Amino acid sequence: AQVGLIIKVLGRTGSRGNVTQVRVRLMAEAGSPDYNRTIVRNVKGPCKENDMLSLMETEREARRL
Amino acid sequence: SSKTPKLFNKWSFEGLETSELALRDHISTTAAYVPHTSGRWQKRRFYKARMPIVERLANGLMFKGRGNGRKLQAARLLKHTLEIIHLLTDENPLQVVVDAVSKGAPREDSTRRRQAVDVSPMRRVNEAIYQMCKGAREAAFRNLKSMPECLADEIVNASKGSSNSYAIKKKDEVERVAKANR
Amino acid sequence: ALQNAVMFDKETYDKLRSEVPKYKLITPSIISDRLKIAVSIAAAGLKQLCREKLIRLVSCSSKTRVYTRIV
Amino acid sequence: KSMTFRDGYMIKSGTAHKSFVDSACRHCYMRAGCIGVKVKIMLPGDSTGRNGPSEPLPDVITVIEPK
Amino acid sequence: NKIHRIGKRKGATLKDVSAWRWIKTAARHFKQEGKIFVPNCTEIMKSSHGRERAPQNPDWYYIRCAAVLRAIYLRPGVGYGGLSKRFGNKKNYGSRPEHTVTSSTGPLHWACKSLTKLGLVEPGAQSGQRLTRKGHKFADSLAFQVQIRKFG
Amino acid sequence: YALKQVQTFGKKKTAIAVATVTKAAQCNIKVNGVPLQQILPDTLRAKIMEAITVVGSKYYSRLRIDVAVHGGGQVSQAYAARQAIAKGLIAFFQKYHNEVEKAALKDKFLAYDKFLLIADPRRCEPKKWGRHSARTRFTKSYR
Amino acid sequence: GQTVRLTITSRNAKAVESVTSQLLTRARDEKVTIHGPVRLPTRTLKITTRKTPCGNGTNTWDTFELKIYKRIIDLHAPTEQVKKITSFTMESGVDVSITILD
Amino acid sequence: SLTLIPDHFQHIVRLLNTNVEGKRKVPFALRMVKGVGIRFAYLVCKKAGIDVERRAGTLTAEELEKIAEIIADPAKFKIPDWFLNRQRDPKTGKTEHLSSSMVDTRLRDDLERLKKMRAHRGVRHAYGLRVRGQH
RNA sequence: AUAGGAUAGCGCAUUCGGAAUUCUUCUCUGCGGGAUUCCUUUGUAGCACAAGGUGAAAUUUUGGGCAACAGCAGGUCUGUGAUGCUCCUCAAUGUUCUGGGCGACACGCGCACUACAAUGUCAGUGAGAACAAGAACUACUUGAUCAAAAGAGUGGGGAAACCCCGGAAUCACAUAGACCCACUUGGGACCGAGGAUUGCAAUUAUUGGUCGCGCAACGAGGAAUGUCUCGUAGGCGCAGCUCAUCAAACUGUGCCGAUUACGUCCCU
Ligand SMILES: [Mg+2]
Ligand SMILES: [Mg+2]
Ligand SMILES: [Mg+2]
Ligand SMILES: [Mg+2]
Ligand SMILES: [Mg+2]
Ligand SMILES: [Mg+2]
Ligand SMILES: [Mg+2]
Ligand SMILES: [Mg+2]
Ligand SMILES: [Mg+2]
Ligand SMILES: [Mg+2]
Ligand SMILES: [Mg+2]
Ligand SMILES: [Mg+2]
Ligand SMILES: [Mg+2]
Ligand SMILES: [Mg+2]
Ligand SMILES: [Mg+2]
Ligand SMILES: [Mg+2]
Ligand SMILES: [Mg+2]
Ligand SMILES: [Mg+2]
Ligand code: NA
Repeated sequence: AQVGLIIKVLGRTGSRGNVTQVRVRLMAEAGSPDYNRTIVRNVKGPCKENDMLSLMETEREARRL
Repeated sequence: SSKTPKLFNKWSFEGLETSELALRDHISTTAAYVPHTSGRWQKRRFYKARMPIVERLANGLMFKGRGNGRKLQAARLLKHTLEIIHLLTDENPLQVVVDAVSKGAPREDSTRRRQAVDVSPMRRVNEAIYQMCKGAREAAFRNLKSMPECLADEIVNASKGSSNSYAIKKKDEVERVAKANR
Repeated sequence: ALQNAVMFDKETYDKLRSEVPKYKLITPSIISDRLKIAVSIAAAGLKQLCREKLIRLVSCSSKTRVYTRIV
Repeated sequence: KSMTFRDGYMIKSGTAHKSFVDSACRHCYMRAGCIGVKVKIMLPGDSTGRNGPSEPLPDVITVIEPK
Repeated sequence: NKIHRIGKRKGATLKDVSAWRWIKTAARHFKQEGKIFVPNCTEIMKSSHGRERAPQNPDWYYIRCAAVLRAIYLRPGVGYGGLSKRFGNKKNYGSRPEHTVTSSTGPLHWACKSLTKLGLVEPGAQSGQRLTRKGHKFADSLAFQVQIRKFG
Repeated sequence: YALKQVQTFGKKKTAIAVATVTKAAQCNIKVNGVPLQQILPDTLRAKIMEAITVVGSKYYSRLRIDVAVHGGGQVSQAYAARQAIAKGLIAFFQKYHNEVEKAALKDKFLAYDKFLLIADPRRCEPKKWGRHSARTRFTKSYR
Repeated sequence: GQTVRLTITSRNAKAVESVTSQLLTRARDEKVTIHGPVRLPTRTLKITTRKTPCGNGTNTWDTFELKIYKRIIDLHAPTEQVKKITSFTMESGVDVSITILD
Repeated sequence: SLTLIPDHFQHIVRLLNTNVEGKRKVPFALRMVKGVGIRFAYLVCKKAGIDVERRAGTLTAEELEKIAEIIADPAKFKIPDWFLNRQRDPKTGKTEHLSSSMVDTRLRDDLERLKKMRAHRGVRHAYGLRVRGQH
C-alpha cells in the first residue's frame, strides 16, 4: 500500500459529480524506481491539494474526463 | 501554575500520534478536559478535521430520536468506556482509540458499470467513527450487556484488526468487492 | 429463552467468592452471564465483595459500576 | 374584461410606494352589474410636505455642485 | 485529610454543602428524635396526582419535611402554591401529549404544620412562611456537621 | 484601603452573567452563591474551571469573585459564567497592573479558546407560517 | 414637597418625542426639578389572519402590528404651576395624564 | 439480598384459584390476581406485615392465608372506601371489593342488566360497538 | 460515612434579613455609529473570483415583508346594507320555538398523536427560560386539615408596579434506591363501579380525580414516498387563538443540540 501525495485537482468527473479526478505523485525512496513517478486516479470523498492517499495498486491510470 | 490538560483529569495527551501516515493531518490530538465545545465546526469545508477526536466520537452517539441532543449523556458514557478500555488493554485509552480510527474504514471503494476508486483521508476518518458507533448501538439493543461495554469491545477489537469488530468485517468486504471490479 | 436464577444457592455463592475476585474486569452484566443469575442479584453480590475489600471500585455512577481485582 | 390607461412614472414594489403613491377604488353600478374603477397618482413631492412627502426617492443620488 | 480547613476558612453555613447530604442528614435527625408529627394519610397516599405509584420509600415523609425546610431557608415568604411548583413533574396521559402538573398542596400543607409544631417555622408577616430564629440556627449547625463528615 | 473592585459581564444565547471581582484576604469564587466544587454535573464544572487552569491559579491569589447569572438554560449559564470570570481577570489587571502583564494573560486565553473573551453571536431563528419550524415545510401528498 | 407625574402615550413615535421635548423645555423655563424622562418598554399588538376570503389555495397568512410608546416625567411643583406648563396646544393622537404621587 | 434459596421455594404458588409466578417480587406477583393492581398490592403487603423486597415463592402457607383474607375483606383491615373497586352496588348498595373470578361474573351481570332494561348502552353492547362516544 | 474516589483557594473567615449614602456594569429606548470586497496574496486575463487579515459581524451580514407585463372560463353569489338576471313569499325557501342530525359503520385513502423498552420504566432530590394574556377577568396567601385526590371557602393585590426573585420540560445526581431481556414494573387501547365540576340543558358517555380491567395489537414495519445545509434537522415544553366547558390543530416563543455536502445535470 504505497502512499501518494495529491499535487493537482483536475475536476469533478461523475455524472452526479461525486467523484474527483486527481494527479498524485508517489512517495518513495530516492533510489527507488518509483521516485517522482506520477499517476492520474479517481477519488471518492472530499479532497484537495496536499492530501495523501493509500494506493492498493499503482499500475492503473484513470481515463481522463 | 499553568499545566497541560488531561481528559477527565486522568488520561494524558503527550506522545499521542497515529501510525497511519495518510491520516496524519486529519486526526487532531489537541489536549482538552472534557469532550464538549460549542464551536462552529461546520462553517467551512474542512474545518471539522481540527475538532478533537474524542468529541467527534461523542457526536456519533447522539443519533436516534432518543439520543438527539443528549451530549452530556454521551460524555458520561465515554467516561466509563475509557476506564473499561484501560482495564482490557493496560495501556493509554486515548492511544487505543486513535488506533481504531486509523484502521476502521476501507481504503478502496467501488462507485457508479461499477468502478474501483480510492478514498480521501477525510472520508476514512468519518467512516471509521460512523461504523464503530453503529456496531455498538445495534449490539446493545435488546441485550443484558450495557452500552459502555459494547462500545469498549468494538474499539478494542478494531484497534487490533480483529474480525470480531463490526467495522473490520465491513471494511474487508468493501475492499474485496472493489478489487473484484478493479 | 434465557434462564437466570433470582436467588443464590450454596454452590453459586461459593463460586462468586472465589472465582470472581481474580477477574481483570468485573461488571454486573459480565457476572450475570458467567454465573447464570439475574443482574439484580449479581449487582448485590458485587457490593458485598467491595465492602470486604476483596475487589476495588474503578468507575462509579448512579447506574454504572465497574470493579477490578486487587493487587 | 379589464382595461388600463397609463401615463408617466410609477413605482410598484418596496415600501416607499406607500408614501409616494395615493390610490383609491370604488364600486360603480350599471344596469347590467357592478363596475370597478381604480385611480393611482404618483405624487411630486414638496419640501413643505403639504403635497407629497419631503424626502426624495429612496434610490436617487444627487451630487452637490462645487462652488 | 479531606476535612481540613482551607486556609483561613472556618465554620460553614447552608449552600456550602451538598444539598442531598444535608437533606438526608436532617431527615435522619427527625426520625431518630421521634417528636415530629406524621399523619396517618401518608401510609396510603400518592405524593401527587401526577404520579402513578406510591413514594416507595418508607421514610419519604421525613425526607419531604427536610426538603421543604431547606426551601423556606432559601426563599422566605413562600407559600404552598410556590412549593408545589418545585415538586411537580410531567404526567403520562396515554395516547395524548404530556403536560406538566404542579404537586398536590395537601401534603405540603401537612409538612409546614409539622415543622411549625417543632418551632422551626412561623407564619411570616404578609403571607407565606419563614424560618424562626431557632430554625435558622438548626439549619447552619447541621451544615457544619455535614462538612466535617459527621452525619448520623 | 482602596476598594479595588471591578465588574464584568458575559453572554451566551439568552443567558447573562455578571461578575464582581474584589481584592480580599483569600481567594473565593462562587456562582449564584454556590462554591465551585459543589457544581454539578462534573462536565460543566470542568468548563468553568478552564478560566483558572489555563492561566494558572496564582493569578487568582487574593481575589473574591461572585457571579450572578440569569436566563438561558443549564448549559448556556455555564458558558456565560466562564466568560465573565475570564473577562473579569483581564479587566482587573487592566486597572491595577501594567500592560505587559495584562497582554501576556490575554494571549493565553485566546490561544486556547476564542469564546473565553468574545461572545458567540448565534441566536435561535424565528418561525414562519407554513412551516413547523424555522425551515421544515409541511408534508406534501399527491395521490 | 409634593410630586406630580406626567404620562405620555401614543401610537406615533414622532409625536411622542415632540410632546415630551416641549414639556422638558417649558419646565426648565420655570426652574423646576425634573426626574426623567423615562422611556418605558414599547408594547406591540399582533394579529395574524389568513389572507384569502373563503378557503382555497396555499394557506398564506399576513401579520398586522401596532406599537405603543410611553414616557413618564416627575415634577416637584404645585398643581397651579404644572397647569401652566401643560397649557399649550399638542399634536393629535397624544394623550397626557396627570397624577399626584404620595 | 444475598440470602440462600430455601428448601421450600416454589416456582408456581396457588392463590385464589390463580397461578402466580414465584420468581417476581411479592407486590408484583400479587397483581397477577384479577382485581388487584400495583397500587392495591402494595397496600395488601403493608397490612399483612410482609417485606416487599423478598421474592415470592418463599411465602409460607400461613402468609398466604393472611393475604387471602385481606383481599377478600379489605374494609376489615382499615382500608378506606374510596380505595375499593365497587363502592355502592346498584342492586345491593353495599361497598365491597371484587377479585378472582367474581370480577368476570359481576361484569356479565352488568351487561345483562342493561340489555334487559333496554338502555342505549345495553343495546350498543349487544351489537358489539363502542359505548363511550368513540367513532 | 455502612465501602467514601476524583475535583480551585492554603493587612482584613464566611453567610442572612433595618437605616443611610453614592453610582449606571447588567435592564428599559427615540435618534445615531458600525461592513465598504476595506487590506494582503493567487488564478488571472475592464467587470470580477479564491484563500487569508481586520473585526461583534466578511459577503444580497442573517431572517422576513413588498414585488412588473401577460393570463386561468382556478376559488368565493356560505363575509358584508357588494351586485345583474332568475326562484319562493302568510301552514312561506322569510322568521322564531321544541326535538333529531351534521359524530351512524364489516370498509378504503390523506395528515397527526402514542409506542414497540436498559442511551430504559418507576420512586426521590438539584439547578434552571422566553414570547404573551388578564374585569380595569387573571391571580397570591390562608382555611379546608384531629387525615386521599379533585374540590369548596376567606381576606388581599392587579398591566416593567399583582401574578413574579415568572421555581417549564428535555437535563443532572458517588440516590452507594427497585426492576434484569420478558409482550415483563414495556405499551395503554377497551371496559366496570363511586364522586366532584361547566352549563337553562351532559343520554350518544362535556371535562378532571380514585380503585379496578390490561390475556388489545405492537418486538422496528414490502413495493413505494416527504422535508431539510447551522443555533439548522431532530428532541422538549410554554403562551396566544378557538373558548360558559373541551387542543392529538394552527400562530408564536424559548431550552438541549448533531451527522453529511459545500457538488452535479444521471432523475424531476
Ligand atoms: Mg443493553
Ligand atoms: Mg426588492
Ligand atoms: Mg423537582
Ligand atoms: Mg412515555
Ligand atoms: Mg404516553
Ligand atoms: Mg410526546
Ligand atoms: Mg370554473
Ligand atoms: Mg346573486
Ligand atoms: Mg357572500
Ligand atoms: Mg365572516
Ligand atoms: Mg314557517
Ligand atoms: Mg332556505
Ligand atoms: Mg363535519
Ligand atoms: Mg433517559
Ligand atoms: Mg403487562
Ligand atoms: Mg407502564
Ligand atoms: Mg382547526
Ligand atoms: Mg437535469
Ligand atoms: Na415489547
